[PDB]
Amino acid sequence: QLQLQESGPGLVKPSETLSLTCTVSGGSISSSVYYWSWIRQPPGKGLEWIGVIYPSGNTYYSPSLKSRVTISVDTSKNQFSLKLSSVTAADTAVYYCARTIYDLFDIWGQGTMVTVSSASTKGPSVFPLAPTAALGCLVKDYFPEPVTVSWNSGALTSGVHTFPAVLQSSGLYSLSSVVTVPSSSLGTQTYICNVNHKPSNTKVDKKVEPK
Amino acid sequence: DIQMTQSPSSVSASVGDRVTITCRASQGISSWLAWYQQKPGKAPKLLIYAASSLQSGVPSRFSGSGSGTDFTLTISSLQPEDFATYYCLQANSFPPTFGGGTKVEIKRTVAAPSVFIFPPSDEQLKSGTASVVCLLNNFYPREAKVQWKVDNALQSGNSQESVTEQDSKDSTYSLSSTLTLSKADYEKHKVYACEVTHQGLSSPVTKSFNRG
Amino acid sequence: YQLPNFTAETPIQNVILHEHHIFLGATNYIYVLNEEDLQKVAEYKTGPVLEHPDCFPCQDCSSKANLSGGVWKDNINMALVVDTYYDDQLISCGSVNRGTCQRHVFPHNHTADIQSEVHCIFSPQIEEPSQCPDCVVSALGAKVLSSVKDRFINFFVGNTINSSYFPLHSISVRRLKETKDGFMFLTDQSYIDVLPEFRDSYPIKYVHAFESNNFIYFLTVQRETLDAQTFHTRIIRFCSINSGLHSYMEMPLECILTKEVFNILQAAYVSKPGAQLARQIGASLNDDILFGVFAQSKPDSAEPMDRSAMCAFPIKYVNDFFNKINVRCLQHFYGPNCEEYRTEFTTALQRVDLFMGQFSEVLLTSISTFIKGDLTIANLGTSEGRFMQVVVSRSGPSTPHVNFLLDSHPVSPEVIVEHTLNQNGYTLVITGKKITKIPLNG
Repeated sequence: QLQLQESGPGLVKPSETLSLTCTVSGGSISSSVYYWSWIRQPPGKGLEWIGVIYPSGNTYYSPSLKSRVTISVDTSKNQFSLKLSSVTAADTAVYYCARTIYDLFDIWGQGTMVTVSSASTKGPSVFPLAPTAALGCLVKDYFPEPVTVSWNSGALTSGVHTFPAVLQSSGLYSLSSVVTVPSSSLGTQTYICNVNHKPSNTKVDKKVEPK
Repeated sequence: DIQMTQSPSSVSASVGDRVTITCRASQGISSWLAWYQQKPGKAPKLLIYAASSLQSGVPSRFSGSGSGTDFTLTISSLQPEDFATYYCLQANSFPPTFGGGTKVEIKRTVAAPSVFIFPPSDEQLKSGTASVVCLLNNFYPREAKVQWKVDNALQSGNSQESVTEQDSKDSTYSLSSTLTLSKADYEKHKVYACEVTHQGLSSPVTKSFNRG
Repeated sequence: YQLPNFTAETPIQNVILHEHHIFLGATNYIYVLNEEDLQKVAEYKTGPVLEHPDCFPCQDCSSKANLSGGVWKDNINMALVVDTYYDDQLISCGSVNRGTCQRHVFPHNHTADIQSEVHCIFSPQIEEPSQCPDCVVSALGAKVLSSVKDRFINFFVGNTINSSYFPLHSISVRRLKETKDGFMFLTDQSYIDVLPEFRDSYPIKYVHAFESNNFIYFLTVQRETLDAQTFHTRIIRFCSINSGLHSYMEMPLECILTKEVFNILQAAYVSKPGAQLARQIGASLNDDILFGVFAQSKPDSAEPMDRSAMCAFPIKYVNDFFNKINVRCLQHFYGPNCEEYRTEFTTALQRVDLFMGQFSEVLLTSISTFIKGDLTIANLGTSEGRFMQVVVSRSGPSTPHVNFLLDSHPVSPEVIVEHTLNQNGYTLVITGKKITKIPLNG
């Protein structure tokens, strides 16, 4: 079962051109049977198709975008890429790369958040939420999305609740991640929330402890 | 170019139920249809292709049918993991077109929330600003109501809320409120309190702390 | 003579009679004629079709974009089937578009409307895309038979195959889904194939297929053995059970003159006999009989040699000889070294020429049969375009009571024989790109 992973800028200016790349692994990009296509999802909206590239090398694009979209393949780097141009606030969306068999999508990347904004990149601040007994992390004042948060390097998954980020009147995102735990564990065991923000190359590890 | 009309847009049904979603097309698709399941903050996962072919990995309780214009997808026996947004895709004619989407929620027993309250960290108060967090934990239904009171005065446009998507096991929600003040504003007042009103609670639960 | 006729723009392959209309399956065209006078009513253009790498069959490729053409291809009609059961509809299968089929639905009060409702039978197979159930027909040579069992429609196909990996089956059964969108092979025993090893070395020509006595029968011309150059006629017979092919047994059909052996089946027809013939051959008035026109071969070839015979096989005697146990396992399915084993019978079932060498100097390329009182008559075509009708009787051959050049082009084995009230009707006979209506009794 091959895997797909998107990559490219979290943040792009208006009028500037967007560039992404989907890098294929566990299978050749060059096949007679399966081939590649891009799809995006505007935030809190449905899926909308962008374009395909067939094994012929022929390219087809949504008529909404045809003027600005370019899809290409790099057989040597087992990669394919999307270049969307004259980019506008309307293009702010999650961009999914997709394996395609008979024009249907069977395998999907995680997706990449691309935000169109003349606002500047900003890394988060991590504050501990100090304490069954609940504890957590406040991931405050960051831009743009997304930030991701894991507990004890992925070891703690049970009773964790990472909340959807809110946009503040700052124009900056704030997210909070709490974990439910037995009160008797507070004295004994140590708890580290691992925050990662790809657009600012910020990694933080915050120990949370009682009063 | 080929409109895909999905229905209903939202639906709620108990574990064990037979939930049933309908996609309607503006043209003869014939068979070029897939059904997708999207968990929240995840990639769509293929369930059905060719209107009625079940995907390799997928549970038999899923199935769809239809031909030409009208297609339907049925989960025969609903499960807490089957919480998702569901999409029909058309690929008979370019551009490919997805449906509006159908959100599927699970019905369950009234669960009252575990309420907690977090005073701002010194680490944060140094930076010049005070975030006060009220957490409601593992409850149903999602419709809740948090009210911030500082020195027993109600707060308006001060706080903002954020609520998780449904759990895949206990089909339960969790919510976080955040009251944001300047450091100077936070030091003016002593009594900080979030008052939770919810269907599972006898009468409104307050949770309060004293600054220091 | 002045007989009702229609010449087509393009050569005619298949023909079906339905609801007082003749439907011609021809290169790039389905024609719809009038039953009365062969008057052209409506035509459907099936080709020429653009084969493109980015196009998939039965998806509206118009919509994609400025498509730079691959190849244009002539859409030769390989099969034409009438279903009455799911809808009042006509299913045609072309050479082009992966051997995919398309179905034309008839509006209630208008029979001749082939253009109104036209659905394309294809569903994208993603799990195993190499296995295409909706890819029915081989452009080399194909024989489609359409049974109705347990409120579900089956398609028994016999495809001629040389090596072109991409993925059709030699003999197969697929169920048309009740949604009518596509086909599906139920089991892995729903088909039989020639091994990749012998696809080109061991070719198979599917002459005719028919259901009778709760069985399916396929008639075929193949090599006598994998190694041997000498060609052979065989009667394949398999059971219809368990939604699979069971009790599959090929055995050789022979026609001898008395030994002169007419070893290649040119055409065939399954019909009831006349009281005269029934009595002679040990048959009954209701019994199905396979009438078969054979021809002698050039040595080390499947080509006929302008020396024909004709001999009858009541299927009830075919089945009896079949139920007689000598035997080998099917050479071309396995390696060389009704109820699980695929079989090839050693001994040939043979029959004496019924014309007793009356046609030893002509190539018979067509056969119909109809009954007039006690006598059985046969509507023979010939490679020279010679038609003729002759009375059939084992006890003493007879001079053809009708006989004339219908055309210069060979008479096609594809034929119709309808009956009006009063027992007398007509035959439709194809010669190249021309079809003619001939009456039965002179």
